[PDB]
Amino acid sequence: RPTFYRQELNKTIWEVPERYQNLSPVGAYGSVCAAFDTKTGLRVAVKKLSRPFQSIIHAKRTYRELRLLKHMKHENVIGLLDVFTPARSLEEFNDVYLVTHLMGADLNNIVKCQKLTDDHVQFLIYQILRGLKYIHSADIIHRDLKPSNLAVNEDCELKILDFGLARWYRAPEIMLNWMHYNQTVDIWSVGCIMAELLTGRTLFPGTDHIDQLKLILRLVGTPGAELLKKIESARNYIQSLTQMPKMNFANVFIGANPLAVDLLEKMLVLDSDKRITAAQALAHAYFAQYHDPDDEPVADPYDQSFESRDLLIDEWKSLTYDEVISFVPPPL
Ligand SMILES: O=C(NCCN1CCOCC1)c1ccc2c(c1)C(=O)c1ccc(Nc3cc(NC(=O)c4cccs4)c(F)cc3F)cc1CC2
Repeated sequence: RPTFYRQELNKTIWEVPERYQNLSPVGAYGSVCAAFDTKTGLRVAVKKLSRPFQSIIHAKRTYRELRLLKHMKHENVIGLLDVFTPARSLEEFNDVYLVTHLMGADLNNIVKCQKLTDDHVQFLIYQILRGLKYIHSADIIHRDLKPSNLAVNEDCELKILDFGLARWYRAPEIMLNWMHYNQTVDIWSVGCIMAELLTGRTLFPGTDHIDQLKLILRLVGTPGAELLKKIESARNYIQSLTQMPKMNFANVFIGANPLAVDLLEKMLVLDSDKRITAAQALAHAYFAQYHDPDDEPVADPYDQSFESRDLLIDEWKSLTYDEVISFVPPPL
């Protein structure tokens, strides 16, 4: 059992093994510190979960997070190097820390509001879709996919952060509080991101809920009256926006690769029943230089029966504890 040390960073106490040195904040469900692991010689990210067992929602989410990370192994999914707690025993177990490879940037820090070239975008969105294909094939959704959830390293290798745990990138169906969501809620988010990297600008930077909905409804293809039927007097305020003469969608992305523009139109569709999926997006002509089906895996079957249990904080806590105790680091 390692020796721990305490310190206060950004008004929160970090208690970590001595192997982790030079804790330095880098900005959910936790705060993250960059650090240097003296035992492996790797630069690392350490995530401190915020109040992991101080509500049922948190307890179950903490367990979900540990389960997901011990199950997934994928290039575009963050890989758990260590998980630890200061606690000497179960009755003492109140904090969880997860260690991964430091990536060193999120996607906002790469796109400092400048257009990216087409190859740079293909590679970035390719990897996001590859990651989603894997994640989706485990019956898991991100639900809040945005640039701050995408870690990117100096070689442009990308990792999807914080998937499976749960406004500019959010599918409209979600902000309309539909109940029946499918996995394409994340493809909507992909379109928003993708668009943003092509133009330098956020596609729908709404300052509030109504603005956001209007910026979307007026730019994006208007559905058939059928779909405005699947929805109070919101139908009227919505119908009033969607009935108005539109601008050509592709004209927003003038000069972009026309295959890029075509894939966007398949992604930014309101009718989630007609949004392209991850797997289909990967087979778009846009990704011809990158697509390889022998290297776009699906996930191992993943036991999520815990999702339909309803337990108390201490039960969720015990099960997480067993997962911390039995964690085995990857070799290297
Ligand atoms: O190195 C960075 N520096 C920022 C600024 N520096 C400040 C110090 O001085 C120099 C400049 C930096 C800036 C931004 C980011 C990272 C690093 C990063 O590698 C990084 C790494 C990991 C991470 N989250 C994280 C998620 C998870 N978990 C998950 O993603 C998942 C949970 C469930 C399913 S996936 C985890 F276990 C451990 C984690 F650390 C979050 C980030 C945040 C993005």
